[PDB]
Amino acid sequence: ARVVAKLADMHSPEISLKQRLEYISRAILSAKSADGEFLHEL
Amino acid sequence: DIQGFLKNEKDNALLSAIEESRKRTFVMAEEYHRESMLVEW
Amino acid sequence: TMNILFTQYKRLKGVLRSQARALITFAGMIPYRMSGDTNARLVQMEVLM
Amino acid sequence: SVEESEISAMNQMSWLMKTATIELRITSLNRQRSHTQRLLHLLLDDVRRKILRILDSIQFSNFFDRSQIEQVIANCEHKNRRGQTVCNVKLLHRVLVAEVNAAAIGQRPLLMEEINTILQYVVERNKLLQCLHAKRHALESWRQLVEIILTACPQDLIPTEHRQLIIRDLLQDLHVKILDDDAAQELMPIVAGAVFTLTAHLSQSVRTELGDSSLHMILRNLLEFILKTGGGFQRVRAHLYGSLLYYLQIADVFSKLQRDNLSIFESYGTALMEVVCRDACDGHDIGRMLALALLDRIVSVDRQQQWLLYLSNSGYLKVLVDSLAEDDVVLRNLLTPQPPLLKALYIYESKMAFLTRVSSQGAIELLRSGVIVRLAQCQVYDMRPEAPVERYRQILLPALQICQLILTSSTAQHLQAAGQVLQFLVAHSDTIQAILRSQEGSLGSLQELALLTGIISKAALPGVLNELDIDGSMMELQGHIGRFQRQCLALLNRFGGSDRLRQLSLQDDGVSKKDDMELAMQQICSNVMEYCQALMISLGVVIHLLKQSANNFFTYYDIHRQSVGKLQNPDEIKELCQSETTQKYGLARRRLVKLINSRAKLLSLCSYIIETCLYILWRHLEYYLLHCTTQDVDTLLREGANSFGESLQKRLLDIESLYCKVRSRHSFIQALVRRIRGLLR
Amino acid sequence: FLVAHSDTIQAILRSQEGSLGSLQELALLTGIISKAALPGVLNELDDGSMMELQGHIGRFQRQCLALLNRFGGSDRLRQLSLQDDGVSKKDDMELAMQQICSNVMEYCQALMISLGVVIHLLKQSANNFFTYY
Repeated sequence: ARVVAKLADMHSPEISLKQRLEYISRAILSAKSADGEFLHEL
Repeated sequence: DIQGFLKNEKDNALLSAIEESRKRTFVMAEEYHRESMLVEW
Repeated sequence: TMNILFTQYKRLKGVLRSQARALITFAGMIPYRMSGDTNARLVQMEVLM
Repeated sequence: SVEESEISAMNQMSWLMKTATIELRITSLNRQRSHTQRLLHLLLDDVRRKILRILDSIQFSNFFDRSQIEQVIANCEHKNRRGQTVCNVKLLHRVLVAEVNAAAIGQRPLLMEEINTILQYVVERNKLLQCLHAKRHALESWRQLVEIILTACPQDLIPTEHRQLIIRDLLQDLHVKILDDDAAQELMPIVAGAVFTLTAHLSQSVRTELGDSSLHMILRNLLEFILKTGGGFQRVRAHLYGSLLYYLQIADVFSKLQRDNLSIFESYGTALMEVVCRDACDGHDIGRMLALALLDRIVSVDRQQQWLLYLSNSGYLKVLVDSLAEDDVVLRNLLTPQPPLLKALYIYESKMAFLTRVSSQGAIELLRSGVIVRLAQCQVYDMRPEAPVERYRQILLPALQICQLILTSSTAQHLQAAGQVLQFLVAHSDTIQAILRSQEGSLGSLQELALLTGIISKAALPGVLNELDIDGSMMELQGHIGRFQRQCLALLNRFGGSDRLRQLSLQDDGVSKKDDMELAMQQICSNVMEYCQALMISLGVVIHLLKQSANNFFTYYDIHRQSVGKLQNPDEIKELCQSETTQKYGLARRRLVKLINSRAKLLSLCSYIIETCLYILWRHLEYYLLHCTTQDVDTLLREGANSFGESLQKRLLDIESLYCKVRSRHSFIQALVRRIRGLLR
Repeated sequence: FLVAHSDTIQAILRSQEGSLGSLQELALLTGIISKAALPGVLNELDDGSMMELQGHIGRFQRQCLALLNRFGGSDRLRQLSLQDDGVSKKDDMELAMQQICSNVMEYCQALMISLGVVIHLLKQSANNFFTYY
């Protein structure tokens, strides 16, 4: 989860908004799979 | 720990308030069971 | 729906990807707490492709 | 006040406080007044009150790559002695000078100047922290100062109105401070406890009297805080949550405030709902409890079912059902001889509590959630221990109370309610069967047989087992229903015969628990009795029932009228409290009305039960001596004129004349006895 | 017949009294239930009736197996110790509990044709075995 989270947040030209949001999705999904904070942030 | 003393105190006080609500709930429950019985009567 | 599309990539094995992506992203944006084991099966199958 | 040496003057005042603090502790622990009194007067003699000024001075307001130097300032950071995370300026100078010594020749001065900039940076960061720990200890002080200053002094020293005005002004200023956008995040938890403490104080204060603007502004504050809280500081959450629970329990004047408060809590709209829900499903254990409580409370206090609407549409109830499966894991744990976390209990409690506190529209939704159905899957409840017994009870008990509240609030034809409960019982065939075979007259096993019989009563009506054959399961299910009604009958011969004289006897080898247990035995009868009253829809049992009933009926009319006299009018006060001056008098009032109502319930209960035994006997005798083909009816009419002696008739008519004319416009009893004698002659 | 004695037989295995009588009672009831509650009959019985019959046999064999836990365990010394606060009766009860075990045993023995109790039983068995020999 945290891995993909950083992956999405990363300022980088090789990541378009789409793949970002798709990540953040996969994130919340792996999340429901402290962590409550991570959720609140996301 | 004078501070820690206050700490043990307040922690007990919390547990108290919670259980108190638990009681009041059980109580209204029984009262409903009663008004129920009276309805049945 | 995802179980079906999964079986689709299964038979094709034994677009589907982008469709599955649309489904998972839907699951994410959805302003309603789906159940837990729901999310579990969703993420797991989305991976297994 | 040292504008030039902030950190020092701070730490000084801090230690001076701590000393004065241990001093106040001791000086109270023995005695002294005039010094406490003078300091008090100078604190409050109107010129801002002194403690106000004291608090008021403490100001709550406060070449190289960027990320590389930032990581450098983060690696040489160290928590200063008062906890501030200060950037070690000298070690940073050392590291920067070394790396500076490590195109580079002409660039040396640029490197050194950027190093000096990083140095001023680390130094400002240190000094910043130092200021942070300084203000931190400063507020911790002013806090604990108040903590004692209100916590241990006999409230005599302060006129109550002053206490209210001051605790108020304190909440006002502290909220003003915690709310400003520049609030150092770490400073949050401190004021938190402060509020909690200060709050309960004002609570007793105003209650002891028994500006609403102030209580309203207060709740508004504490909410706005709870919102301003990030989703990480679950601590500050649980704190604010408990604080609100109190700020509510502080409250027809009561109904007027209740309305106004409901209106306030609404004005926050769905937000605070979303927060509380989030924590409720997700927070830390302390927050979990305190919240689930707060939810049960708000739900009891709200008519339009709005929060119910949100909780249901937002899917929260499903999160709860999952919580039920989880708590099942927890009890499965405690099944072993060493429970890891007793807390798991208190959780399962607060959860089932918020459940029970959730009227009609809710109950529709809840049964619609199949909550029962989930409970039916549970295998733990089948682990009734063969204190361990006190535990297995404390588990099964709230579960049965749940299933019974279900069969109650679910209208009498949500047949799935029954059938599922019947499945619950059938699952525990051996278990509930034993709980029925229970001979130990312990109050516990008593209450267990009580609820078990109450359920089996409301449930084992034949009308279901025919709608469940939609066969082997229909046969087994109706068989269990039959065995249930069988034991539900046979319990009358135990609790409602002359054998009861044995049960109150062997345990004599305490005033409230008595009226309680009397309500208990009376309800236990009543339950088996209604069970049969449906079921037909040795008779000597029913006769002796009416008999012993009428016996306790005069017993109770008497005991209760005597208690009525007692209520209308040291050892007497001690026993007037031992069941539950001024407050012992309140406790006596309480236990009085309690026993009184318990008795009146026993009275209406015997009276209904009497109408019942009378009706059942009337119909049974009609059948037995009017339409039963044949020696039983001859012996029958004989023993019927034999046992229904004019002694019984006169006692019953005297009873009706005694109490019925105060409660029932109908001499139903007189007509029933007349028809009985008429069927006897 | 047993099913007709449903409440009765259930309490009968459900006895918590070490009354020699109650001992022989559960004993013979269990010898029956062992020779008796075989799956071989619940099949030739067929219908909701046959379901009921298998279910009663199920509660029966289940309790009969549980009986080893009370009669052959470390709890034995407990139920023998609570009675001392008599020789012939002891030879009797020893033969008896031997029979009770061997009975539930043969029950399982056909049934195949917590294991820790099988272990503890092997233990007491061997130890007695020497005491006997």
